[PDB]
Amino acid sequence: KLLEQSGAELVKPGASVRLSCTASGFNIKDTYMSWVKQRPEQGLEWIGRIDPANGDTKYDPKFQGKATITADTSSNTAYLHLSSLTSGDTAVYYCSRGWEGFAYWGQGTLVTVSAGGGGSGGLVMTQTPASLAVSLGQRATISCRASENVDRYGNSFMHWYQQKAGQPPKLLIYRASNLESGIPARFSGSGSRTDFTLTINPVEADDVATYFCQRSNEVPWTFGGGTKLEIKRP
Amino acid sequence: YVMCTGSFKLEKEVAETQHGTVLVQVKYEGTDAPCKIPFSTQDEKGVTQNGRLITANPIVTDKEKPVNIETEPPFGESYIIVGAGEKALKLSWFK
Repeated sequence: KLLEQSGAELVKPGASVRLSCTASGFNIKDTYMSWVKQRPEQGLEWIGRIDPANGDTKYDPKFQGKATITADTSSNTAYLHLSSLTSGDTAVYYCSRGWEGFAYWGQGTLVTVSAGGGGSGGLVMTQTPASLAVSLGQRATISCRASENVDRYGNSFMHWYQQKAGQPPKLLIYRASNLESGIPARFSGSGSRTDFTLTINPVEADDVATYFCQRSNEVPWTFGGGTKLEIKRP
Repeated sequence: YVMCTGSFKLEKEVAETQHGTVLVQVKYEGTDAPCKIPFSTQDEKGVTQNGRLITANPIVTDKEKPVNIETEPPFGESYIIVGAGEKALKLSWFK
């Protein structure tokens, strides 16, 4: 793992917290570093990204007044700063690297906001179906529709991830149809502009996971709501 | 060095310079580094346009580390191709 995150945090409501993400083997200066929130048993939420070469930061509007991202190229570390903590901030936070899909993920940092009063809270990606009960050996299809065009330089910036229980997500497909190195050929992607599909054919037992699409041509780099793929239970 | 046989990704947005060129930051996915980066530029019709590469002999040193490539696109519609094969990264550009 080339991205190492700081330890679990137990923080009081209304206080602040800083998380760190340290890279090894490559310079963070030469990449886009993102932070992603995942509330317990919920979907991935892109918080924002920093370009450490120039310090440029972009955030999802939902996180304005909650999250701040910084980076230190000298120590090869990116940081996430959360303000006025509330129960809604209890989540696993991941740092990630990449533009054409996040191929590198940190192990995640659990932030638990303790009981008590205090704090404050502060493009549409339609992923269907929310739940998919599969017959092993069948063709499984997951769709993602964006409210805006996801193309840039004549390429569709649509990516697909697989996430298994208690693990960080893994990049499967990038640039709508390109298979990530080491991913089996049963995974394929198709689509352009606003409509996309992930196909798993034939679906195998080790494909039980939650799948997410994501766009990245323009900010915010929004994730789809997710598809929990399970073997049918008759 | 041998020509890179693998795929390339964009690490960051293509950046326009103040001298009519673009900077393309590429990430290598193959396992044959150190290797020479295949690079070519085409017009709207798809005909190869020569001498548009500014960066002399672009090479991948470590696959984990991206490579900066400067190219001068022609006026109007063009295509910047990074890597070998039919599945190579092809960028549509307008100057």
